[PDB]
Amino acid sequence: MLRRQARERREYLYRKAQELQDSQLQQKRQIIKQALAQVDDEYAATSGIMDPRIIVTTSRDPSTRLSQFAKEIKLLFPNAVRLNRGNYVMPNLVDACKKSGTTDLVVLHEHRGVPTSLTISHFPHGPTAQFSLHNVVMRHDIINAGNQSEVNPHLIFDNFTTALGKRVVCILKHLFNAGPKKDSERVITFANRGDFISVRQHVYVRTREGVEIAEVGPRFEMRLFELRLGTLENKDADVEWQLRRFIRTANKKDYL
Amino acid sequence: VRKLKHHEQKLLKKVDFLHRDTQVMRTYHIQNREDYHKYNRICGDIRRLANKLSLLPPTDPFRRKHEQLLLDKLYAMGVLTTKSKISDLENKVTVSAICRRRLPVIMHRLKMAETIQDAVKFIEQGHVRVGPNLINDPAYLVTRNMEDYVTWVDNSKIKKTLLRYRNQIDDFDFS
Amino acid sequence: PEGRWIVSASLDSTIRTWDLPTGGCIDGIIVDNVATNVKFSPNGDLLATTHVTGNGICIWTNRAQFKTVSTRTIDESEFLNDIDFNTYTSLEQIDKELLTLSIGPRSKMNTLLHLDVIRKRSKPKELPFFLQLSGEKVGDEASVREGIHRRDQEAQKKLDAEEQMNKFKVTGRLGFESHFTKQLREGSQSKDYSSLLATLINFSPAAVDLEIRSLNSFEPFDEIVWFIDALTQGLKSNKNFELYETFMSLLFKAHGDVIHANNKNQDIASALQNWEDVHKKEDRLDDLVKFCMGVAAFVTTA
Amino acid sequence: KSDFKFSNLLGTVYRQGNITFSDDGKQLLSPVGNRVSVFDLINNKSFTFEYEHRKNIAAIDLNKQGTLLISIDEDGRAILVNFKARNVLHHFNFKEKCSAVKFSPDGRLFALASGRFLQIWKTPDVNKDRQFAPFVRHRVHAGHFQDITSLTWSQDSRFILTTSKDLSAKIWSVDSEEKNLAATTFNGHRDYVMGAFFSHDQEKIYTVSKDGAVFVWEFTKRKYSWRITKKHFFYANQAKVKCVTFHPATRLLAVGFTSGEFRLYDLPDFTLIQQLSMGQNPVNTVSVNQTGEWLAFGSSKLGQLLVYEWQSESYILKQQGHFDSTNSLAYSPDGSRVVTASEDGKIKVWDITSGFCLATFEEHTSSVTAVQFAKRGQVMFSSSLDGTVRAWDLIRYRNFRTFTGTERIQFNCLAVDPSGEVVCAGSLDNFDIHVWSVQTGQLLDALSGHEGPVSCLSFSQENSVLASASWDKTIRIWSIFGRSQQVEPIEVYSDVLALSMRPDGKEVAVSTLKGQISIFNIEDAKQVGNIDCRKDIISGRFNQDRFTAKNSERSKFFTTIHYSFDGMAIVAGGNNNSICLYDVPNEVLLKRFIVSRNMALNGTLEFLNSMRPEVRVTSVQFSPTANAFAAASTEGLLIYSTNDTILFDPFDLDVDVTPHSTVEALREKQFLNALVMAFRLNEEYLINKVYEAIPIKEIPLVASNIPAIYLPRILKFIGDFAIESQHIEFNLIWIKALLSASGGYINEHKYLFSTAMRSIQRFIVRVAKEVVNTTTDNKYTYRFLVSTDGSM
Amino acid sequence: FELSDVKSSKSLAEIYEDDYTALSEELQKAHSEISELYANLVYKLDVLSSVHFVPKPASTETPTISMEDAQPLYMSNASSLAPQEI
Amino acid sequence: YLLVTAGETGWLKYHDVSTGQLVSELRTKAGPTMAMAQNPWNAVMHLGHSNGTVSLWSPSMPEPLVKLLSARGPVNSIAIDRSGYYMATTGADRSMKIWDI
Repeated sequence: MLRRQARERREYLYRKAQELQDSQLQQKRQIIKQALAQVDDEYAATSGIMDPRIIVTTSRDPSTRLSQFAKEIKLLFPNAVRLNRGNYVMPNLVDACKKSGTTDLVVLHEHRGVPTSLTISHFPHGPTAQFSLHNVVMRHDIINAGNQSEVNPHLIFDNFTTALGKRVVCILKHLFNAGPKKDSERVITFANRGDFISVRQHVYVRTREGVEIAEVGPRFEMRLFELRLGTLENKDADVEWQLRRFIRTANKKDYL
Repeated sequence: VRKLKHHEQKLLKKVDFLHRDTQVMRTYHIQNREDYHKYNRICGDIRRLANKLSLLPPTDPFRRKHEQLLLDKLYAMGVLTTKSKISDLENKVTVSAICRRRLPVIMHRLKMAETIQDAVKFIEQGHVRVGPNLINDPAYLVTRNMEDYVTWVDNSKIKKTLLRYRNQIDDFDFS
Repeated sequence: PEGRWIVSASLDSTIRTWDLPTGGCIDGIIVDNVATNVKFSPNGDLLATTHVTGNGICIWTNRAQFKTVSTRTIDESEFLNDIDFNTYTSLEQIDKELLTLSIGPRSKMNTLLHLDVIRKRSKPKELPFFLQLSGEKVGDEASVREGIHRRDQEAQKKLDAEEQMNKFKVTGRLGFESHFTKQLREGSQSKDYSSLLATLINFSPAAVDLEIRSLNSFEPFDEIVWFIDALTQGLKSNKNFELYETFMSLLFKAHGDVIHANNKNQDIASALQNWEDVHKKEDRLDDLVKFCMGVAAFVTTA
Repeated sequence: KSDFKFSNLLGTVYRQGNITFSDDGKQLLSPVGNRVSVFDLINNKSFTFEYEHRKNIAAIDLNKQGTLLISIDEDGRAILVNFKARNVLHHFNFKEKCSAVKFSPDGRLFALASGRFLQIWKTPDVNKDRQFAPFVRHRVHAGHFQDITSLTWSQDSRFILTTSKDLSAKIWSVDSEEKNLAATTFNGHRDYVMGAFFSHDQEKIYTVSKDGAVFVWEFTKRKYSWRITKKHFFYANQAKVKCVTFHPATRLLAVGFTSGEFRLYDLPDFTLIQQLSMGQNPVNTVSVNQTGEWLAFGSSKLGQLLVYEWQSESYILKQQGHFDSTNSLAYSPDGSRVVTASEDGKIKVWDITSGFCLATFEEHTSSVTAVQFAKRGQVMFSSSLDGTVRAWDLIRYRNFRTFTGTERIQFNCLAVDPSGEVVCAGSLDNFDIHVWSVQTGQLLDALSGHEGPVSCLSFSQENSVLASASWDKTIRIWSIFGRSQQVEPIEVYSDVLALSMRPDGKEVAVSTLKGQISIFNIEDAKQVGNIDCRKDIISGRFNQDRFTAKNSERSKFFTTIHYSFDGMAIVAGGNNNSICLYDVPNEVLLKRFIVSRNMALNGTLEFLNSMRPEVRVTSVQFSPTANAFAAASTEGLLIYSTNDTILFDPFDLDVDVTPHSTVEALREKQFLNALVMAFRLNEEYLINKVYEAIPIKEIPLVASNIPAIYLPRILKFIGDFAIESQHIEFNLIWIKALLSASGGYINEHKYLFSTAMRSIQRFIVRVAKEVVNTTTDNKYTYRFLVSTDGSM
Repeated sequence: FELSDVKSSKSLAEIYEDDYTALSEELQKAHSEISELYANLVYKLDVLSSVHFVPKPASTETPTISMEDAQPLYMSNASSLAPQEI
Repeated sequence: YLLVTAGETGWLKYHDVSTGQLVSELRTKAGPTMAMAQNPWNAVMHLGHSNGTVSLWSPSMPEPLVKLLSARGPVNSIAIDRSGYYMATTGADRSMKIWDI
């Protein structure tokens, strides 16, 4: 089985290299496409066929505020289960998740009660995105307001342009649930404003004239800063994209 | 027959009734000229079947379903490792690809035996197995899942000296 | 090795064989040398004995293996036949009140019921110089716009049957009256159809269906009345009850329309009345089967 | 209990060589690769002979008086057996490869076409005691130039026609004087000669060629000798005559070509009575009944056998064995049907009572790997390497739903819910148990949790839980119903590869790769205990080996387990040459059978005398009648049974319990006492005698007075006697009386009367319900035909 | 479809007799040829990659008998049809 | 350098062994060729059929050059002098013929 995982990660590396070369070939062929006149590989194998399942888990010995926030993310997603890592090593954690059969993992990290990091991993040797999440506001932080409606939610993505934006929107799209209802009530919005994407839950009713939304759920701006090829057990897998901080144009470059 | 000289050579330049076959027999240690002929004839059947399935009209549900059936079968066989093209079926299938899917090449690839003929000799003596049961013939194109589960047979002296060099013998499993 | 006999050799120069069920010596042999050892082969065929003189080991065979053996205590005699051969055939019929089925296979009834569909499913599988085309096939759309072989196949089938009839031309002189109808007519004369029941049970199923379908159905209905009389007598006789009722079902299959049209004739009505008398007597098997199936299912479930 | 005789072989109706009829014609003897099968055609039964051979049978002949059978393999080894006792009388060794055998119609002597010689031997006696050396040569003729390809006797035992590939037909005689009369040859012929037959008056000699020509010789005049009187010709494109047989008394010629066409002619007029094709494969042998009405056509390519009645054009039988190997087995919940599955996809359904092929199904493409039933006689599920799993009815014989995954992944093992609502299949390339629901059709779930492929699945059928055993060296007990979805992982020492659960549903036996069969208690997930198996396995040596058959771990384990229906025994069969029957509570083997002695199959010999078809047992199961177990192996489905009951197994005997005392109790009219004595003695003839002896009006008293110790045995006995007993009224009175007397006892010990109730309701459903069905049908048809108004 | 600019190998009487007399016969024969070739290929591959002995599959007018029958031979077709589907 | 291969289906194949090539392939209409010998001075082939006739063949033309009714039944054997003048045939009806070729 270890030989199985080694062989499959080697084939996955080759497939990602082939997809990169063919995407450069498509960028070459696009110039011809305007003279005469699609999803990723893993999310293509399981695009709309199977519905995903996620495990949202704490970092380690978490505070009550972080556990409340993990419960909040579990309530945001559909088909989520909350997991309290205590004395789970990371290899045994991802091994148990692979063995159980789980579409993805979301592990959280905080600082003195304030969440600051969130790493998502797709499990059949899929990619891991590490986001830094800053401006957290929880439902627990707001008020006793009821409960999340938990219906299969609609999705909204604003201002995702480059290939990095396509990667991120595909990752988050397939974290969500596939094939929602037309009159599905709650909509999750992913706004992009200069590398600081922001998410909000919103319920909406169509009035006698227009729409009227109520803001609920969590409220936080996250920002990607790593996208590794292998799963998060490795810490030696190749990096597909890495946020550069000590470069000259660091305070001006967007999507970098 | 006698390395006939110049003038008799020009008179009888075609009489010899007595080298890719011996080439692959040297480099990847195949058994037989007839073994190479078998693999090459098999690739010939694949080529002829490809030409006939192209001759069938391309907008045919029967043609496309039989084509993808053959593609998935050959991928399960593992002689090729991609799925997306048909030009890889008309060109990428080689005698070298099937002879590398052969068993002792897989053992040398998984670094079990250091040399190909040593892999052959271990298969003769009966020190390997594939899943539940053991294998005695070298001409054995191992499938994908079964090369994933190939290993030594238990309680064999080679596995004993493996675990002895690693100093991790465990005679409760009579390793 | 079957554990039914003990063979004991003893210093009175004897070898005895005891049957253990009856606890008695069934065989006794007086040998010259005292047999100091006796064993059986693990397969029950050889008996290996060693004596006090003779460097070999005598071997003996087993007529009990190749035959039956009378079990009578004859030890002192030297020096219920079902019991003595320890085999027991079953009785044919226990009592006249008891139902019985046919001595034979259990597929005969289903074969007799469904032999015709067996035929239908077991049959095997397999130019003029002056052409005559029509106004659409040739370009005659005027005749189209003012447009104004099954019998050949029927005649062809007549020709193939004629080919079969002229093909078979055996001139062997055969009897006029067949054996079945002769025995039936004799049974009707004797007012007892026991021999007819005998040959009916002993018939082959294809012969049964061919004869039953090729009964004669005229205005006096003599043959059909005799057949129903025979089946009533048989159901009173209470043997091969399955076969007699499947015979009557086959009769209603073949000659149903004729007997239905000529219903209410007094002779056929009285014959069917006797039939219904015996059948109404017979319904207790339906009763017992329903009870036993119900209780058995209830016990194995709850 | 612990004894099992080799009773039957299913599949491969005909394998190689001569097929013969009997004298009475009620039996057809057919060669299977090692043994000889007797198909009884009047009473619809099958039988197989218990003696094996050394190699494949090449020739067979039965004596005219129905007493002796000679069977010659490929090397002169000839076993000569008796019928009416079914034992091997002798076995001789004719050293040269014998071509054919025939018994003279006097029976005193038998001819033997061997090599190019013709040998003629006398036959030993049967009523004579077994002698040491009973064989004696009578004559050897050597007048051919090539091999004798056919043999025929005359109607009197005086003349023998040998037909040989020297284009020759030779008349020899058995006597010197008649040799001087006619030691005559017959030349002037085309490619080969395939038969030579005397006419009924024996003035005419027909010869049938391989080219397609029949020459009618006749002893006529031009001081005159054997003119070719007439020539008839068949006409086929390329089809050559491969088998001929001529029944003289009804002048029937039956020929079988190489294109599957067989033709029936009447010979002297040479008319074509009929012409039918059996397939695309050559018809290999033809036999005729004595009465000429029945014909037997064996084709050895697919192993198909036809028995025809050309009079009424009726197929008495048309079976065809499996081609490759019976890959899987499944009994019926009652035991009447046994379904099998090949490496080809042809799923067959055999009947047991008449050992025949009721049905087949060709809807799979590749090898069917497992076949199971439900706890109902309706459905049968089958899973193949195709990437699918289909669901068959056995009342309408049709698919319902071909369940699959999404990526067309190859299913090995199968399991069904006891109620019949959930179908689980375990692949090998995915190690996820897929679970479909039956009535909806779409898959419920993909149970994940193994690492490495699922090796076996099953459902314990009371709690309705499922064990999944896999090459992660684990068992995993899932409970999937009722909001929980919970898992119990048990580890073992090695790779597991077979599983079975108790009929009570408390324990699981798992046969692993080391050769130990462990047995676990489910509710504790603990180990009740294991039985070793690495010693008592008789592995075979291979002819292409480089090691010994002792230090080889080629087949040192058991890849198939099944329980008993008492939960007390275990059959184990693997790739080896042995079938082991263990007993669980004492943890020790009860029996070991050797599957086949055949040097042609690979894994048979232990040490060779100084690719090829290996022998291996695919799957073993018991019978729900608990008197038999079946083994699907590479030759076929062998069936071992205990219907012999030749064994004095008593039960709590005393000094006064004799059969004479039992009959004395019958005269004493102490019927309960006589029945208890008979069940103490446990001798089935005596039990039948007393059981039919006691009368009706005391059956309820006796059934109320039968003790609880003897209740399960009298239940099983009445069941297995009422199946083949014509006293259905008596048996139903007995069953009703026993159920009236003791029903609560059976409700409280339902597990103990399992096989008893199985067999009894099998009897009622199978033979009683059809009878009352026909009774009801006739009653209502009479009511209709008399009650309503007539026509016209 | 596509026309043929070659000379028609049949006369008017032959083409009108043809019109006077599976989608296409050549297509069906192509299906037979490719099916037998694929059967031979899968046989060769199972010979190579299998563990146990596998035989050759098969070999590739008149009244014919079908030996294997996918019904118990005494079950009528109307009786096999369900009462819902009729 | 020519390898004659008379067989059973009724057939005769001249196969050159130097170039390695089937030079001639003739079908024998009569039947399975029971006997065969070569005339060495002429280097032609003599077959002996099931009819009782010998037949003289060459790798050029697809008919026999000559046919001789020698005996009845099949011809068991034939032999030819080194000079290529006399033939001796034996046939299964207890017959022997001494021919001048």
